[PDB]
Amino acid sequence: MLNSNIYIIIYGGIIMYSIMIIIQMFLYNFSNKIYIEVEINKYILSKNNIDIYWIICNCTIIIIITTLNHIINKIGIYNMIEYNICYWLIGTGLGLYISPFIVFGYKFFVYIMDLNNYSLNIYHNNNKMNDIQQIYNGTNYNDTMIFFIKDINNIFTIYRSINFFMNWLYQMIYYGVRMWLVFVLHSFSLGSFGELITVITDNNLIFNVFYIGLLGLGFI
Amino acid sequence: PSTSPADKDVPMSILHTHGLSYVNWCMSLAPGLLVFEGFFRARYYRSRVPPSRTV
Amino acid sequence: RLHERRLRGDVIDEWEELDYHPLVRDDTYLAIDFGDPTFGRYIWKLFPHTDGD
Amino acid sequence: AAPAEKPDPALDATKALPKALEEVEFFQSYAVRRKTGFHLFNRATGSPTIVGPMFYNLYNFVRIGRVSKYVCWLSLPLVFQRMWMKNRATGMEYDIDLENYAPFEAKKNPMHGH
Amino acid sequence: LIPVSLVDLININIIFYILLLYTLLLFFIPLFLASINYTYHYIYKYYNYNYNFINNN
Amino acid sequence: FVPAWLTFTSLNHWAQNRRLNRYLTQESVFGEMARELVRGKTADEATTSVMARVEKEILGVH
Amino acid sequence: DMMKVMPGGKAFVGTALGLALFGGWGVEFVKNISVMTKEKPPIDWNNEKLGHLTRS
Amino acid sequence: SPNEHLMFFDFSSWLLVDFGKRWERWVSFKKSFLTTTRSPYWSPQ
Amino acid sequence: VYTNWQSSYTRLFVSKPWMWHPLAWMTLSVGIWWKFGKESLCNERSFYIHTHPKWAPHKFHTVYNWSRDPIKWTLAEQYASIIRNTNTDIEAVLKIKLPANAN
Amino acid sequence: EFWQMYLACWPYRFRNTVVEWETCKAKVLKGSVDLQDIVDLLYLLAWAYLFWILGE
Amino acid sequence: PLPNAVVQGYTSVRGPKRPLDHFYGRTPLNIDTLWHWVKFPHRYDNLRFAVCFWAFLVSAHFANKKQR
Amino acid sequence: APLYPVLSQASLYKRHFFKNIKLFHVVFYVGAPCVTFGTAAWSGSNRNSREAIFMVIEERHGWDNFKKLSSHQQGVIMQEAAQESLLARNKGELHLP
Amino acid sequence: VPVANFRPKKPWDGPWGIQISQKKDRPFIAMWILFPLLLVDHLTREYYAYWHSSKVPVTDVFGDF
Ligand SMILES: CCCCCCCCCCCCCCCC(=O)OC[C@H](COP(=O)(O)O)OC(=O)CCCCCCCCCCCCCCC
Ligand SMILES: CCCCCCCCCCCCO[C@@H]1O[C@H](CO)[C@@H](O[C@H]2O[C@H](CO)[C@@H](O)[C@H](O)[C@H]2O)[C@H](O)[C@H]1O
Ligand SMILES: CCCCCCCCCCCCO[C@@H]1O[C@H](CO)[C@@H](O[C@H]2O[C@H](CO)[C@@H](O)[C@H](O)[C@H]2O)[C@H](O)[C@H]1O
Ligand SMILES: CCCCCCCCCCCCO[C@@H]1O[C@H](CO)[C@@H](O[C@H]2O[C@H](CO)[C@@H](O)[C@H](O)[C@H]2O)[C@H](O)[C@H]1O
Ligand SMILES: COCCOCCOCCOc1ccc(C(C)(C)CC(C)(C)C)cc1
Ligand SMILES: COCCOCCOCCOc1ccc(C(C)(C)CC(C)(C)C)cc1
Ligand SMILES: COCCOCCOCCOc1ccc(C(C)(C)CC(C)(C)C)cc1
Ligand SMILES: COCCOCCOCCOc1ccc(C(C)(C)CC(C)(C)C)cc1
Repeated sequence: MLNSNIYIIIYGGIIMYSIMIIIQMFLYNFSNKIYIEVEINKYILSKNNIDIYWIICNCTIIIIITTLNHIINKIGIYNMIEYNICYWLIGTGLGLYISPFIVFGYKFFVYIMDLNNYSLNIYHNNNKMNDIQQIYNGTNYNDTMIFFIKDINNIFTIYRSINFFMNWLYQMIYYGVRMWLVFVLHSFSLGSFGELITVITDNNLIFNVFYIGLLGLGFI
Repeated sequence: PSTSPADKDVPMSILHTHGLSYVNWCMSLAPGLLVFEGFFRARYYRSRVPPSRTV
Repeated sequence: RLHERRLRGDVIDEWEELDYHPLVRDDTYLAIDFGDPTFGRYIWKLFPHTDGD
Repeated sequence: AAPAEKPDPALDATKALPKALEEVEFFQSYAVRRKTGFHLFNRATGSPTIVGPMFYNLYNFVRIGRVSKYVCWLSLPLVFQRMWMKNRATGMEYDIDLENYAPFEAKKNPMHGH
Repeated sequence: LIPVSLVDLININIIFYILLLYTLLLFFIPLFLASINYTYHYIYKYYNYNYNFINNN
Repeated sequence: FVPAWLTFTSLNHWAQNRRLNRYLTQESVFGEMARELVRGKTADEATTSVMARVEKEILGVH
Repeated sequence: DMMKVMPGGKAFVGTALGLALFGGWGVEFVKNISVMTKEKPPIDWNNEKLGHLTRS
Repeated sequence: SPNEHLMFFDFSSWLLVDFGKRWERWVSFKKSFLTTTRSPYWSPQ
Repeated sequence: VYTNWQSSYTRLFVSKPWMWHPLAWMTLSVGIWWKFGKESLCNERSFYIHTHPKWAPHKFHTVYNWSRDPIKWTLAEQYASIIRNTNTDIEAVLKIKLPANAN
Repeated sequence: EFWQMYLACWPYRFRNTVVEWETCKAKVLKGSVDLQDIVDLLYLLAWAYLFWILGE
Repeated sequence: PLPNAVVQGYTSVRGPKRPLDHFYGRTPLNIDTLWHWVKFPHRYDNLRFAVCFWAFLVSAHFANKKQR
Repeated sequence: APLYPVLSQASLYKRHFFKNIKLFHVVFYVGAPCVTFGTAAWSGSNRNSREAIFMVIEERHGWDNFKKLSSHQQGVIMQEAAQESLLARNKGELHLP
Repeated sequence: VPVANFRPKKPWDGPWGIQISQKKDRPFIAMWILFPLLLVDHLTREYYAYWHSSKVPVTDVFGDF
């Protein structure tokens, strides 16, 4: 039929693996709480501290939990989840990205919409003509015949308001990609060296022996 | 509608497994659990000392 | 009255014991509602003889 | 702007390395062993090995486990399974026709895609 | 390599993982907040109003 | 807000009414579909009834 | 321009109004910079013959 | 293989969703809700 | 003593932005999939990219078997079920002759 | 020493087969079956299933 | 590497921890205190030998009959 | 005269078994069966050898014909395929891409 | 005359403390039931596609097919 628009999703093991990540949070009980307390009180002082703190704590502990589940509890998704880029961008990076905009979104929004009224910032602005320029003309700068290109100006000014919120996104993406590359490449390199060693020893059974030890190599 | 084909139903036997290497088994991190279970159990249950008499 | 039970060897839950401290039970429940599990500087400001302790 | 905060000792770093060394010392305390029944094959020079004298500690901790010391060995027969199957496969006789018609993971097979 | 894939960039399965995870988080927040601090015990025990009386004589 | 809300909603409602009235008097495929729906027919039945005409008159069925 | 800097959300109003009116055309203009130089085919102007159908 | 360890083959099935049919039924539910409630045009519903 | 912790989840959610954070996260992830991943991957017209070895390596645990084509026969069974539920004529599509937008 | 005790233990095992069987029958009929008995019977059934496969 | 607050577990003040309950007059019940109730199987070992023999034999009998 | 639903001693004794867990008591006790019977050691080896086995079979013999044979000859061909794949004569005896 | 700042409990005073404890230890109880269920979900699982598979398991969510 014509009206039938069909979509195919690929579904796997999600429910029981996501339940235990949360059930473990009662065991960990936010052991990272003191570190993030210290850092948040280093970096900001406001009434809305606890909010951002809680966010980071949740995010961080989940990461930690997954990492340990990726190291120890090896089943299904827990192995891939740190080797996947979607987890590192959307499962760790997006929450940390939107956390300050969810805690201090009022102030940031007001700031951003005020910066669209672009103007030169003067320290100790005891000037009088500055006020008349800012009110009558809208800006300190000369805005004569900029309406002629307003179609671009608006959108450009929008970027001009968020340009100083953009490196946060860049750093989030960069460090997510960094963690993904680190995990993937190191796992692959280690496994590759192991496989080469097994090829050397399988063809020479004088060496196909627990030559370092059953627990020594594993412990190391 | 929903389906459950017979292609997924195949024979199974542990005899046909290739297996693992000594290196891959060491990378499975079982030898680490083997030690650190006892390590953490010892730390927890040895932190709490009982009363005693010095002889 | 609760300590009478504790002396008999009875185990009292952490929250069952708090109900026998009702004025602290209320302020503790509100601190939970606010969601700030931190502590220590409030004691050091209200009781400055504990500062640094 | 000019708050004049005194130094907080909790923000210092004078306990992490001591605590880690305390943990490592607790680990190494379980390496203490009696002279009776002691044997360790040294190197040909006569000098000790690295992993050798740090097996007693690991197995003294395995002694204290409850579940791993009876489970984590059940993946070890699989190692010998591979050791045996690899040698079986090193010299297995196969049909030339099937190997030329259906080579396993060979390149440039259009039925695979490349 | 397998994890190098655009299919795994916007994988709906991991999005379901995140969804279920944080819905369960939200469900269990009121149990994470259920830790007791002993600060109001201290305030009750140690806050002592001045109990001295006034005596003009 | 109440006068503004009523103005907005009523103007858009009357705009949609005008749109339907204009479609019904339109000698086209969409006019026929709108007419068939205003009778009180189901969407699927009206789609089939109009496509039976589209295949014959418009597309020139084999 | 003088309403933009007023208080009471008028900065948001001015920005959103400029967007809704002209910033959409600006987005289209930016999209069209890499289209002016490109070889495009003739526009298949509608013959305005398909769609007419007598009522019944 | 190492790449075999970097793979997630814990899939269970393919969920097939006719978004056209689902959209049609959603619109039908909206119409039924607005008719049963006898809601006017100025309503937020 | 009244607390939204024990008596109202709604007022607790409203009073804590760190409870809004996961919900916004969820909404944003689903919007990302809707805008970018939905039509490019999950639609039937865009589902064969999972057979690509470069952009979807070993999505079937192996290289895709094109002689077998599981996608084709799965989806064909499903389309056949649709056709039987709708009672559409298979050969009715072949009787169509579309015109051209002349001139 | 182990060989001597392995030999000497065979009469004990063959004698206590019947004893353990009778006690199990009595506990199952009487219903006086406890946790340790259940665990021992599960271990028994596991080994029996293994030896069933082996006999197959 | 890490501040002293994270190591000692508190930023300013060390909070008291509620001690563990004991339940006087009975054994502790924990994940590690279960061997008091469940020892290794020791009651039906000789019956295990007998049943293993009979299981092997009966399985071999019916399997051989089926195969033949 | 407690006005609340006083909980018996035995009920607390039983709940203490559930809430007196430590982190390692979960981590290691659940990681040992998991690491042994998981995607690393046993389940992974089994389920990933099966893929190569049936690839080899369907390429060389066919899945339908394989289904028609006996369980014994099925296992024989499966073992031959497992050996062919473990060897990896075409990859230079290396399980890498 | 009674003592001040004291009253009987009310419905909006919430549950007692023992009830909050009973609420807290429910995850800890379900842990023992869910971790074995996790291991069973992984161990009793079968892959969904092979090189020979002409079909793949499909799950019509809303029965539209
Ligand atoms: C030639 C064959 C290999 C060599 C000879 C046979 C192996 C001999 C070694 C001993 C037997 C090994 C068994 C191998 C089975 C296998 O393949 O293991 C893999 C299989 C799954 O493989 P498939 O999914 O492919 O069928 O899983 C199982 O067998 C299920 C075992 C259940 C284990 C539960 C252990 C619980 C321990 C208590 C912990 C309590 C803590 C809480 C957690 C709930
Ligand atoms: C070395 C190179 C540079 C990198 C340095 C950073 C490495 C960080 C990784 C090691 C992390 C160890 O993390 C360790 O977690 C435990 C949780 O049990 C914390 O433990 C802390 O919290 C617990 C409760 O949660 C308190 O009861 C305890 O008193 C306190 O020590 C440790 O303070 C921290 O040190
Ligand atoms: C301070 C040290 C500085 C030097 C750094 C050296 C790099 C160390 C990298 C550690 C990270 C490697 O990460 C680790 O990779 C190995 C190898 O694949 C994975 O190991 C897993 O896959 C391999 C691949 O064959 C299997 O054989 C193995 O049985 C399984 O456990 C581990 O699950 C993962 O945790
Ligand atoms: C649990 C995770 C998933 C949660 C998903 C919830 C998403 C909710 C947002 C729904 C968005 C509504 O967005 C709406 O989508 C439908 C398809 O469904 C589009 O509909 C479009 O495509 C459909 C079929 O594909 C056509 O039949 C229809 O005529 C056309 O308009 C609408 O134009 C759009 O407005
Ligand atoms: C070079 O690396 C130096 C980094 O130092 C890391 C320091 O962190 C040490 C963390 O290890 C622990 C773990 C537990 C504990 C205690 C004993 C306090 C745990 C507790 C609260 C259960 C008793 C102390 C230290
Ligand atoms: C959580 O942090 C704990 C991690 O600590 C791990 C430490 O691992 C190193 C232990 O390995 C050794 C090394 C040396 C030794 C002994 C060989 C100290 C030297 C000896 C016995 C000859 C004096 C024993 C064990
Ligand atoms: C006295 O009774 C003791 C337990 O007896 C239980 C009998 O259970 C019947 C099991 O049936 C089978 C038969 C064969 C198999 C196969 C061939 C699949 C097992 C295999 C692959 C390990 C050889 C599995 C189960
Ligand atoms: C170099 O370091 C290697 C050691 O790392 C081993 C990783 O172990 C994983 C988690 O192990 C635990 C387990 C329990 C704990 C404690 C005992 C502190 C848990 C607690 C806080 C509940 C008592 C800490 C770490």
